[PDB]
Amino acid sequence: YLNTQSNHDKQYIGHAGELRVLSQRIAKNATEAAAGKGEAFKLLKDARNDFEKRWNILVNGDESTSLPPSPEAVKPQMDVVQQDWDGLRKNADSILASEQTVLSLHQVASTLAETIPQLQVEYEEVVDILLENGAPADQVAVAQRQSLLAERILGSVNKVLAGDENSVQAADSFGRDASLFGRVLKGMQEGNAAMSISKVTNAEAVDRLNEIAELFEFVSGSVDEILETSPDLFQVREAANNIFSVSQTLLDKASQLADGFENLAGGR
Repeated sequence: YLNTQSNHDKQYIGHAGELRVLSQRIAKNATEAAAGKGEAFKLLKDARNDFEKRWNILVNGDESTSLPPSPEAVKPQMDVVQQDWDGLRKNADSILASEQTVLSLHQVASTLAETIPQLQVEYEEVVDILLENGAPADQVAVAQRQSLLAERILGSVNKVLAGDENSVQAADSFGRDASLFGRVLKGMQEGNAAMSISKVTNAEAVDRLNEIAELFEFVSGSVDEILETSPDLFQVREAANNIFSVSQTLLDKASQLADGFENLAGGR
């Protein structure tokens, strides 16, 4: 393709041009990766490394084409592209470094979005059971509240995935609501005097409380990873947001570097 006879100017201008393209591509994949899109991690890594390869050619030369370091005329343009690139790269490395956390958290949320509605369904079965078999009104009302509390646990999940200002308290809410839910479940199964929950004894209801309790194993099992690692989700969302802003200024400094090169290639 290119070699030692290849024109030096077109190399400076093409590399600088391609940094414009690569800055958009780093920004698009940084934001999609922060949103859990697993494929975007590879594309982010590749565009980040493409940029680094081209930037190093502009700074130190390309040995394989005997392209020298860039002229000192464009040194001020280079110097300012370098500050933005340093920022772009550090943030994108922060995102790439959290790939497993981000993808594991989204896996947990994906299955939670299936099992929690199933909890809701079986508790409203339990509501119908206790109601229509004349079971005591206090068991009915607890089951009704258990149903709505499962919905509130689910609602905390997306708020965690946002990775915004509120996501870490959404994750505290998830865990507290899940604690109350598990305690009220055991209280319906075994009785709980401290909280005034009567042991349910309708056998059909008891059947569906045991299925509920088995589904709930995954919700309660997910509480630790949500608490521990949801701050990561905020960090990578912040890094992607930084990426976008540095991306836009780098787009402009890169167009000026390209313009400086094209000027030298015409005397100006």
